[PDB]
Parts: sequence; structure tokens; C-alpha cells
Amino acid sequence: VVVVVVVVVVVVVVVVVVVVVVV
Amino acid sequence: RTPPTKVSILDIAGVDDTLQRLLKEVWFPLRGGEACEKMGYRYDNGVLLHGPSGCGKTTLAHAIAGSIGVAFIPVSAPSVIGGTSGESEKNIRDVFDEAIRLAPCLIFLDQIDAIAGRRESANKGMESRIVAEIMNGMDRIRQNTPLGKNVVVLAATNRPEFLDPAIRRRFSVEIDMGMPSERAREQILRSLTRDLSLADDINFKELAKMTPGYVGSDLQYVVKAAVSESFQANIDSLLAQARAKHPVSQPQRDWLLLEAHRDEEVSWPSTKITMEQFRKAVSLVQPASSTIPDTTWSHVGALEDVRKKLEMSIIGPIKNPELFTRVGIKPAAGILLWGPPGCGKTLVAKAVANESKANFISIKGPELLNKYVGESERAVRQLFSRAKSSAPCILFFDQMDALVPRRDDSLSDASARVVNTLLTELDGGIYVIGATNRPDMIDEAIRRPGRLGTSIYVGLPSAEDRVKILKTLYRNTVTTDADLEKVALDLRCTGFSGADLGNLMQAAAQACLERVYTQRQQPVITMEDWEKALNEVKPS
Amino acid sequence: VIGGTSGESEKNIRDVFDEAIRLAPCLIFLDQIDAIAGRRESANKGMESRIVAEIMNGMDRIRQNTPLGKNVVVLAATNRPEFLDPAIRRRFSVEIDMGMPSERAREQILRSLTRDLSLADDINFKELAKMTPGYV
Amino acid sequence: VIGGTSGESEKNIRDVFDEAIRLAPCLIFLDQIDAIAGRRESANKGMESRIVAEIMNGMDRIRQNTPLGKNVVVLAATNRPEFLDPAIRRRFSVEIDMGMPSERAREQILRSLTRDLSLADDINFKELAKMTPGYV
Amino acid sequence: RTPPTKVSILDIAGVDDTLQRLLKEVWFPLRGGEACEKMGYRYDNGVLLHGPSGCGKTTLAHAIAGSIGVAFIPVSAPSVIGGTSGESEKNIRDVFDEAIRLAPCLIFLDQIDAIAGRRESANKGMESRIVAEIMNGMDRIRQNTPLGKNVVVLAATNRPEFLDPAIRRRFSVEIDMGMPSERAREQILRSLTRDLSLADDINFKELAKMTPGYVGSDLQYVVKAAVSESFQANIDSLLAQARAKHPVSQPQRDWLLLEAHRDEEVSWPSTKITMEQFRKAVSLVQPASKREGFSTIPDTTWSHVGALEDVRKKLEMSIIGPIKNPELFTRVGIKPAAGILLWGPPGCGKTLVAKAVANESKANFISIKGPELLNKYVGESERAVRQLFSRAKSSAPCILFFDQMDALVPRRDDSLSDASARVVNTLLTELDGVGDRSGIYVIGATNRPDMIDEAIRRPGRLGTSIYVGLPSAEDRVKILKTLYRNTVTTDADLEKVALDLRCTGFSGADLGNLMQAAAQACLERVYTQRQQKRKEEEIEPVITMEDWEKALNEVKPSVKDPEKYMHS
Ligand SMILES: Nc1ncnc2c1ncn2[C@@H]1O[C@H](COP(=O)(O)OP(=O)(O)OP(=O)(O)O)[C@@H](O)[C@H]1O
Ligand SMILES: Nc1ncnc2c1ncn2[C@@H]1O[C@H](COP(=O)(O)OP(=O)(O)OP(=O)(O)O)[C@@H](O)[C@H]1O
Ligand SMILES: Nc1ncnc2c1ncn2[C@@H]1O[C@H](COP(=O)(O)OP(=O)(O)OP(=O)(O)O)[C@@H](O)[C@H]1O
Ligand SMILES: Nc1ncnc2c1ncn2[C@@H]1O[C@H](COP(=O)(O)OP(=O)(O)O)[C@@H](O)[C@H]1O
Ligand SMILES: [Mg+2]
Ligand SMILES: [Mg+2]
Ligand SMILES: [Mg+2]
Repeated sequence: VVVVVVVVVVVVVVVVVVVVVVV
Repeated sequence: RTPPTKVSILDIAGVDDTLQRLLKEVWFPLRGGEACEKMGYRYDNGVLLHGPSGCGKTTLAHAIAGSIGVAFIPVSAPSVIGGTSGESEKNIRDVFDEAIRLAPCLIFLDQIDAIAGRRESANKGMESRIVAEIMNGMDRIRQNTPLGKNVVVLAATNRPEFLDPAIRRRFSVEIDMGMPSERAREQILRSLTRDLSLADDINFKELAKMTPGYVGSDLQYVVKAAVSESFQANIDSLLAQARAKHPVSQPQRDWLLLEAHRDEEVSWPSTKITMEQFRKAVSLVQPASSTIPDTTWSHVGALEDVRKKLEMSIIGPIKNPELFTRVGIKPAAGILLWGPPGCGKTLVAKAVANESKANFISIKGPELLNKYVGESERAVRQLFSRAKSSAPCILFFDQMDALVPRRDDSLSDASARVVNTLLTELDGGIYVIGATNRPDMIDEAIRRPGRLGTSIYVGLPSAEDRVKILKTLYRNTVTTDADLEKVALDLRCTGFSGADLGNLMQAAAQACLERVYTQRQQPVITMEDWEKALNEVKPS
Repeated sequence: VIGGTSGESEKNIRDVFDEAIRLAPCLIFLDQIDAIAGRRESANKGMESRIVAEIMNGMDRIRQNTPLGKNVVVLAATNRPEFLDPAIRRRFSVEIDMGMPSERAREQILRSLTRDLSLADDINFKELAKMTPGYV
Repeated sequence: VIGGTSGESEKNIRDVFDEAIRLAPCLIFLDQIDAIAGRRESANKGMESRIVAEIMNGMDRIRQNTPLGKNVVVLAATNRPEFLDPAIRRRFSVEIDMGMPSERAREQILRSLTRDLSLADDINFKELAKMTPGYV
Repeated sequence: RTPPTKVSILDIAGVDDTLQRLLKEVWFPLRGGEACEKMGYRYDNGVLLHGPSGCGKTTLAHAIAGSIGVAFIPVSAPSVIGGTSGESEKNIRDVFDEAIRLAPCLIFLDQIDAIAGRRESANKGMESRIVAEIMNGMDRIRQNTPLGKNVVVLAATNRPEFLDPAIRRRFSVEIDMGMPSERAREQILRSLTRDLSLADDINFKELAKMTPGYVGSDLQYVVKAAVSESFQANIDSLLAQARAKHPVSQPQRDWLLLEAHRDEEVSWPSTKITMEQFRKAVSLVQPASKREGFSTIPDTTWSHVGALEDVRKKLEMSIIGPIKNPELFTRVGIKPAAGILLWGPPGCGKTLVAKAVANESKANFISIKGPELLNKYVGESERAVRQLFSRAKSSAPCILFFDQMDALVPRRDDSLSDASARVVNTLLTELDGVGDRSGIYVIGATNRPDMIDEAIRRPGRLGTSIYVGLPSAEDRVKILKTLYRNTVTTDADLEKVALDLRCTGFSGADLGNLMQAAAQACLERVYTQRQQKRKEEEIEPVITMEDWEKALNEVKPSVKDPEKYMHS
């Protein structure tokens, strides 16, 4: 039995946003 | 992947329009493929079902599959994805190949949106590759299938807008399973209660009227709740039989009694479900979605003049939609109630909502104003977004003068942007009610006909009206009636509104608690409790 | 539930919902279902995402493949109700909240626990119940 | 193309271009190339970058290993040409934009679609073309 | 199968609390199981050893095994894997069966987390089956036993959080060895220095006081470092012989000289370690706790801080004091832990005194530069804050300095996003977990206290506020003298410069700018001075009083509104 290298899923990240103000 | 002959067409109802399209778009290119074969034209149709969750999307695709009789391959989108990145495409490539190998065949991609999402925001390589694999597998169906037999792909999703436009284009037929109407919900209720023994008082039309915003799944719980209530009488009888056989708490003994017999079986009498249990079942079941107010006209004292205006413009055109529509009376979008605060504007709007059996949403003033450019207008639009989905629904805007001021030159660009949003939405079964105590500050474009063009004035009671309200309030909480006349005719209630009389009753109730507390240191609401309640309640 | 193959785990589950249906009426106890049926938003593991699908499909076969009066009821117990998939907890209308035992109930538990032990004669299984109003 | 192990995915691409060179003249059709040729800049990963670098290496061998007598043409189609990596997008000498058909094109499309069918002489394709404004 | 009768209890010290629990939880249900048999009580206790790495977990589990005397089956997680997917379970099934067959027995699963990680992320099929086989093997212990000859499985790991919850639930008994205290470290040092030759001045109690945050492994390096210092004299003599034999930098020659002979080995005289070498050894040894995340000690002393006597007294009585005399202060109800929020106008010395406190307390120092802990991944931003206090407790006493803290705990308004709020909440809970007798001294500095959350300033949190403001006219004299003294006019001229009305609003930074302006004015004068006296490099630049005269004119205070920073 030989263990092969297997690729997997990726992590999730965070994203900053900018919000306008009518005042 | 054999078709399950388990769920039948009789078990799926309220889809008469939907079942008509599925006959010439799913049934024909799966069983009568020979006609297409003589013409020599493959019929590849990807049917897409979408709507609110619980509308009977999964059940319909299984009832159709069991009736057509052709091979059926149920596919669930989350189970396609495997541990390895390449294995996810392996599962899909083993489906579209199998359908081609076993043509004619029916493919059901349940919860398609779980994998066919927008590959734009799905920046991950695997996410963007499942969509590509799905679209290529559909082209191979159009290419590699024989002229004799067709393969139909059925997709179900509650968010059709999340689908990749490269994918939603491949589903030409789109059926939007909206929510059933009163006529449609009656058909569903009859379909569910088809193998059961029923009484004669069951009015399925009445059940449909008082279940707004329910879906097929919610109505199944209502039936399930009523069935359990129907067996309550069959359990007490079952307990009595066990008790009569045997001369630790009571529930533990009941389990022990039923453990004794086991193989010994006694007959359960066949009783039937009444209508009162169905009314009880609806109350016990809270729909996933607001709720009809508990206020009736018995909670509303006097205001007969206001009631007649309200019973002729809103309440009437709900109970008999055909009687009013026979004489050309369109259901006005709403009523603009106005008068001093605290006089029963919100109370009567809740009474209208309850005698109309429709959903009720209340806004207590400037709750929608936001410091941002878009979220303030989106709150108003979201208000009508749920109101349509739960039609019939009554929207009550309390103190609406802060949300739609007059569009004068001195208005800036924040309240004008809200008036315009509200004007368009009122143009778009929704009964909007507005309340304001300064009608000179509300926009004149709102009070036009078709918009809230009907104004009903709800004002302060004089003297006889407060007697009815005080009697009404005291009656619904349990002093007699002779003392209530003295309290309401007292000169200290000269300016009392409806809320002040309600505040007066709470003050008297608190005075009762003070009397009980001193009684137990050394209960009936007495006149002396009202005496100190008159002093500590102000008209405000 | 866990098998020697990723696909074999569903085979074991598919051998449960089929056996209960084949031997209906039957009782299925999914003790701590949420331990292998958690939310799969961040669970990209292939096995995790297939148990939820297998669980929900197995309940429909119960409604279909039974002689009407030979129902099969699946009873699930879990100390973490929050890990259940909202797609599954909606399908479980009846929820029984066991809660914490009372003073009378805790005396029975203490006697039951100290059943295989050698005990003295001064042990009054009443003082222990009094001073454990928050014990499970 | 995508495989499970590390070098399996990249070796499938190398086999495709080597097969085309061995079969020259040949026509490679990379359907939905944006699925595997996405921008490794923003899409940061290990396999994704090696897939892109294998196509760039592959698309250079075909124009240098062919024996000047037979040519290999690579055809690729994508709805999102902007998602392709610029190193791969620049490797296509010709970009052809096939926009939505016009009125003249829609009439021709209907005739080709309505070619193996039986039609009545009353059908006016000009009316059909003019009543389908935003149809592809 | 046999105990490792080569390490004894005497060789492991400072674990008195741990050895007390291990007596009634491991030794008893392995040698006195007959009493349990008479009692009639199965022992399902899975004993788990956890704590900081290097606390002596592996050595203790082997010293206990050799002392109990019952059959011992050492298990190493990497050695379990043999080369086949099914063979891994064969090795585990050969352990729990052998222990049952040879009951009573002790199983030591060293580095259990290497084969008992979280199963949620265990994508590989083989990895997820070893955990199942291990957990099932513990149930077989409860079943296939006479309830008398119990078998106890002992697992040791430095990462208790990595264990599969399916396994950690089966380990009811968890022993947290933790890090040794001052009393315990003295015992370890005496135990470690038992086969060595020592002097008479060695105060092991004094050595334990000045080694906070050290573990048993770290204290072994201190002894090992001191041994090398004892051999330093024996190397110089060896070097001198090589120099006398042979008529490139000096250290390179030493390697070359010793590389030459390589065979002419000379006797090393048997000297003993003194107390001065132990003090040298402690400095050279960096404890495993201080390896990562700890800032270098600042070079600022109290001689660099001018005036600020009120701030100095508060800092020398709340941080510096309790660190030096933890017993003197605890007698008067002064707990050895504080949270201080320095605030004031910019340029007045908030960071200066915090760097002086970190240097004058001789304690461990961790500095966070504003929003340095924020990370773009989910959870990793909050784990950094929790890990920040996970090392501050382990290295107590420790000083946490949050500089410009208004960026790490902003006011929780509507415009905050669900990423920094999750960090503010995490930071609030960790400050609550800082015990009164924990030893963590948190210092915060910010020049805009009106933008920092008010929830951080409650008691238990940074409830101590010290205001660092603009100096007075007499205060600037101490600061100007301090600045000029640390860079080399005398001191009488400095009073005239600092008392000048042109420095009315000068902060500490402004006074430093004033000195720099005078220094630049000196060089400009020197450049013209050396052009008139020359047309040889012997020009002498000296800061004169006239340089201060033109420096006062061209320097203005950096603070615009002094009263803008007195509002909170
Ligand atoms: N038109 C209908 N006729 C009969 N029963 C219905 C109808 N609509 C729904 N039901 C019942 O309600 C349930 C609907 O199941 P189904 O899984 O199809 O819901 P859905 O609309 O697909 O929503 P979801 O996507 O959340 O599953 C079933 O128990 C079905 O019996
Ligand atoms: N209290 C102590 N007394 C004497 N020596 C100690 C003590 N604690 C640790 N040591 C020494 O430090 C080393 C400890 O090795 P061990 O593997 O037990 O560390 P650990 O605490 O188990 O950490 P890890 O599990 O990360 O290896 C040994 O060389 C041992 O002699
Ligand atoms: N009492 C003082 N004696 C001598 N120099 C001082 C004194 N106070 C401040 N300084 C000088 O001013 C500098 C200010 O450094 P520091 O970072 O502490 O400023 P601050 O007061 O914290 O303002 P900021 O909010 O900008 O950080 C010191 O490094 C030192 O050069
Ligand atoms: N005709 C009435 N009969 C009984 N109660 C009334 C009547 N009118 C008003 N009330 C009481 O006054 C209170 C306030 O009602 P309403 O004026 O509709 O809301 P608001 O005071 O917020 O405008 C209610 O709680 C209700 O009990
Ligand atoms: Mg469904
Ligand atoms: Mg160790
Ligand atoms: Mg500073």
C-alpha cells in the first residue's frame, strides 16, 4: 500500500467593505 | 435508479397549472418519444422548479417520476461533492453518462443551487469547476442521445437567482411554485385528508381562509397535529382498559400497564376528526413565516361610525370578493386613519386584520429611517416584499407623517427618496393602513385615489364612548357594572383616550395587588382601587 | 456508521433504514445524530455532506414503503440540539425536552448508581438529594 | 482533465497536447477553458497554478514540435474571457466575439432550427425574428 | 511488557500536586485492585496528562511505570503506523488485547494527538479509523475485565485541544501539570544539580525567584548552560596551548587552532559551578515560553524618563512594586496583577514610561503594535488574541503593552463590521480571565481616549487610568535636562531654555525636537566655522547656548489644543 498525495479544499477568508452615509 | 411507484398524482394537489405544463414538457418526451422519432427531433427540456421552501418541489418531482414509469435517477446536489477535488466531477460524469446509457431517463437535480452557484463569486477552483462539468454533461445529452429517446433534467431550488446564468439558461422551462391561494389551499387540504375518516362540519374553505402564508409542508403539520388530537380520546380509553385489567407515578404505571399485555391487543374504536380540532391544530402550529391579531370587534368599544367605513372599504371586500367585484368595486390599496394619538388607530387596524383573517404587520413610526443612502428605502421595499408573499396581508404604518413628509422645496434628499419609494410600492391583496395626527404634513401624492386616498377620522371619545370602552376593557380581563359607570363618568377622565382608559385599568389592577399585599401582612377589583387609579393616570 | 470505505458508510446506513422498513414496525435510535450530522457549511468533507442527505432520504422511504399501519418511527436523542441541520430539525415536529431531574428523581438516580458498591448503614439517600439541586 | 493525486491533473493536460502533436494536423477544443485557466493571481492555490503553467507549456510545444508540415489549432470557448489568466489569454492569436444575433441572423437561425421539421407555408420568419428582441 | 526500571521518582521534582493526584488515580487501580474488588467498582478512568510542553510529562509517565511494577506497554503514536491501512488497526488491537490478557496493565499513549486528531478534518479513511479503534478499545477494557485487575490507559499530550472529542470524552481524569511555581522550581534545581559538583554560595531559592515562566526542560538548560560556563576556563587553557604551539579574526583562529590537533586531548580539571556562572547561565537560556511572541526588553530606564513623578509613583507602586516584592504588596491587599490605561495628549511620554516599566521591572514583556492581531482568515484573528494571553499567563509575571489601543477596541457603533467586534469581545473575556493572583500586568496606551470602548475601562478590565499630560514650566526643566544628559552647556543653561515662554505648550517630543533643532543649528555654524578658519579634520562641534536661542524660534508645539485630550 502506497499513500499518494491528494489535494483538498481551501479555507475561507474575510473581506472589508465600505458603506456610504447619507448624513 | 428504478422509478418508485410510491407517491401518486392524487397525493400532490394545487399544481393544476403546473401539472398542465409538465404533461407536454415532461410526460410527452419520456413516454411518447416515438412521435418525436417519426419527426426526428430530440426533445431536451430542462424543467426548473423554484419557489418558497416547503411548497412541494421535491414531492412533485417524485410523484411525476412514479407516474411516468421511465427510469428515474434522483440526484442530491450536496452528495455529488466528494472528498477529492476531482471526485466531485466524477460523480456528475457518472450521472449524465448513466442517463444517456439508460435512455429514456429522468434526472432530478434536487437542490441544484447547492452546487450550480454563481462561479463568479465562487472563486475556488472546485466550486467554479462543478458548474462547468454540469453544463458539459447537459450538452452531451443533446448530442449523444438517440433520436428515439429523450432525457429530461429536472432541477429544484428555492433560490433560482443564485444559479449561474450559464446554468439557468439551460433550464428553459421554469415553474415558479408561488404560494397557494385560498382556493388552492383548500385543494391541498382536501388532498391531504383523502384517506382519513372525517366529520361533516369540516369546512375546508374556512380552513383555507384562516391559514394564510402556509405552504404544503406547514399544512402537513396542521393535519398531523389534528390527527394526534383525534387520538387523544383513543388514548384515555386505552388507559382505562389497562386500569380495568390491573386492580410509582401514574405515567410510569401506564408504561408498565402497556408492557404487560403487548401481544394481547384490544380494539381501538374508529373515531373521526372534528372541525374544532382543526381550528385548535392551526393555533398550535406556528408557520415558518406575521400572525392574525387576537383583537376582535368585541375588544373595540363603540366607534360604530368608524366601523361602518372600515367594514365597507376593507373588511367587506375580503369576505365576499365576488359580491363586491360584481359592481366594479376595486379593493382600494388602503385607508389613511387620522386623529389624536391614543384613540384606537392601532387597535382598529388589528381588529380589521382579525375579522379579515389576514396577516398583520405594524410599524410604530420612524422605524425605517436609516443614516445610509440605500437601507432606509430597502426597509420599505422589504415591508411590501413579505406582505405580497403572505397575501392577504395588512400593512399598518403608524405615525406615517415621519416617513412620508410633504415634498416641498425644503426637503433635502433623504425624505424625498422615501416618499418616492413608498409611492411606487403602493402602486404595485395588500391592504396598507396609515396613521398620522398631522394630515397637513403628509404628501398629497399619497392621499390620491388608488393610493391611501380614503381618510377615516378616529377621534377622542366624548363621554358615552368611554363607558363602552371601560366596560369593554374590564370585561376582557376578568366591581360589577354600576361602579364602571361612576369611573367613566368621573370628571377626572375628561380628556382620557382609549389608551388612557387602558392605563386606568392597569392602575386599578396594581391597586388590587397593594390591597392583597397588606391583607397578607396583617382579591376583587373594588371601587377604592379605581379611586387611586384616577389620581395616578394622566391623559398625556 | 463509519465503514472501511467512504461509500461503505452510507451502505451501513442504507442497511438500517431498509431493515426497519423490511421488518416494520421497527424503532430506529439515532443516538447523538448531530455528531455525524452537523452543519456542513464549513464541513467540506465528503462523508459529512452525505450523511445528512442519506438521513433525509431515509425518512421519505419510511413514508412510502410501509403497509400504512406498520409505521416506522425514528427517535433521535442529542445533548447538542444546535448542531442539527435546520433542514432536519424542521422535519422533527415532536421535540421532547427531558430537562433536569427533580429532588425525587435524583434520589432514585443516586440509589441506582450506588447499586454495585459496598455501602454502610448511615447512608441516607435523602441528604444527597437535598444538596444537589443543579446536578444531572 | 482534473484528477485526484498531485501530478495526475497536470499530466492529463500534457497528454492532450502531446497527442495532438502526434496526430498533427489536429484540432484541440478546450471547452469552458475558464474553468481551468482561471487567474492564478487572485485564485491562489497549488494545483490551480500548475494547471495554468501546464497549458502554457503545452500551447508552446505544439507550435515548436510540429514538423512544419502539419499544424495544430487550439480552439477554446468561454463565457468569461476575463477570468482567463493573461498568460493563457495572450496565447490565443484570435479572439472571436459571438454576440447576440441581430434581426437578419435570427431569421437564418430559425430556418436552420426549422429544417428537419414540417412547416406550414403561412410561417413568416420576419415576424418571428422581429418578435424575439433579446433572444440568443 | 516490563516497567522501565531506570528513571525514579527522585529524578522528577516539582510535580508534588501532580504526584498527589496520580497516587489515587493511576497507582491505586493497578496495585490495590483487590480493595476495589471488595468494594465492587469498575475503574473506567482514562487518565490524561496535559500541560505546557516540557513540563516532564513523558519522563513522569515512565518514572511512574517503573515504580508501579505492573506490566507496562509503551505506545508511540508514529510507531503505530506500519505501512498498511489495515495494519494500523492491527497494532492497536494488539495493545488493548494484550493489556486485557496481561491485566492489570498500564498503557502509555505518548503523543496521542498524533493519531487522535479531530475527525471532522480527518479526510483520509485510515486516519478516521485509528481513532475509532482506539476509542472502542477503551470500552473493551470495561467489559473484558474481572472488575479487579483493572487496566488504566494513560495518555500524555501538550495539545489537549487537538484530541478528538469522541476520545477526550472517554478520558474522565485529566491532570493539568501546568508550570512549576517558585517553590517547585527550587525543588527541580536541587534535583537537577544532584550528580554535579557545586559551590556553597548557590542559593537555589534565589535562582528560582529570577526564573519565572521556566519549565522543567528549561531549568535543565540553565543547569546545562552553567556547566558550559564551568568549562570555559578549561577551554581557554586548551586554546593557550595551541597558541604557544603556533607562532583572520580571533574566534576563527580558535576553531583553526583546535582543528589542528584534534588528537592531543588534554585533561580538563574537575572544577565546580559557582553562583556567578548560574546567573550568567540564566541570561543565556531563553525559556521555551519566551521563544516566540515576546518583544525585546526596551533600553529605556528611569534615567531616560524626566519628571512624571506622579505617573512614576503609580507605575512603581502598581507594576514595578508588585513584581519586585509580591509578598510585601500582597500583605496590604495589592494583588500581583493590574490593568492600566495610559492616556493623554500625543508626545508626552505614554510609550516612554511603558518602555521604562518593562525594563525596570525585569519581567517578561510582550508588545502589540496596534491592530497587529487582526487576520484575514476566519477565527484566526480571534485565536491570536486568545493565544496572546495563553502565553502571558504561562510566563507570569508578564507585561502586555497595547500601544495605540484605540485601534484594537473601537467603540461598538453600527459601522464596526463582524470582524473587529468578534475580537473586542474575545479581548474582553480574556481580560476577565486574568486573575488577581495571575501575574499579568496589562498596560494600554492611547492618545484619543474618546475613541476607545468604555467597556474596556471597567474594573477587572483596564480599570486603572493614568493621565499623562503636558509638562509644566518646572516639569520641562527636568525633561530638558534628561534629554540633554542622555545625548552627551551644563545644567544651568538648560533651565533657561526650558523656562522660556516660547516652550509654553511643548510636550516631551517637542523638547526632543528642540534639542535636535539646536544640534542642527550647531552643525550649520560648524560648517561655516570650518570654512573661515581653514580657507585637516579637527573641528569640534559643541552645542552652545546661542544654538538654543535660534532653536527656540523655529520650534513650535506639536499639540494644538491641550484641553482637547482632557475629555473622555
Ligand atoms: N401540493 C401539495 N399537495 C400535497 N402535499 C403537498 C403539496 N405541497 C407540499 N405537500 C406536502 O408538504 C411536504 C413537501 O415536501 P417537499 O420536500 O417537496 O417540500 P419542498 O417544497 O420541496 O421544500 P424543501 O425544498 O424545503 O424540501 C410533503 O410532506 C408533502 O406531502
Ligand atoms: N520537574 C522536572 N525535574 C527534572 N527534570 C525535568 C523536570 N521536568 C522536565 N524535566 C526534564 O526535561 C525533559 C522533559 O521531557 P518530556 O518529554 O517529559 O517533556 P514534556 O513535558 O513531556 O513535553 P513534551 O510532551 O512536549 O515532550 C527531560 O529531559 C527531563 O529530565
Ligand atoms: N519625561 C520625559 N523625559 C524625557 N523625554 C521625554 C519625556 N516624555 C516624553 N519624552 C520624549 O518624547 C518621546 C515621546 O515618545 P512616546 O511614544 O511616549 O510619545 P507619546 O507621549 O506616547 O505620544 P504618542 O501618542 O504620539 O505615542 C519620548 O520617546 C522622548 O523622546
Ligand atoms: N374602542 C376601544 N375599546 C377598547 N380599547 C381601546 C379602544 N380604543 C383604544 N383602546 C385601547 O387603547 C390602547 C392604544 O390603542 P391605539 O390608540 O390603537 O394605539 P396607539 O395608542 O399606539 O395609537 C390599546 O391598548 C387599546 O386597548
Ligand atoms: Mg422538498
Ligand atoms: Mg514530553
Ligand atoms: Mg507613544
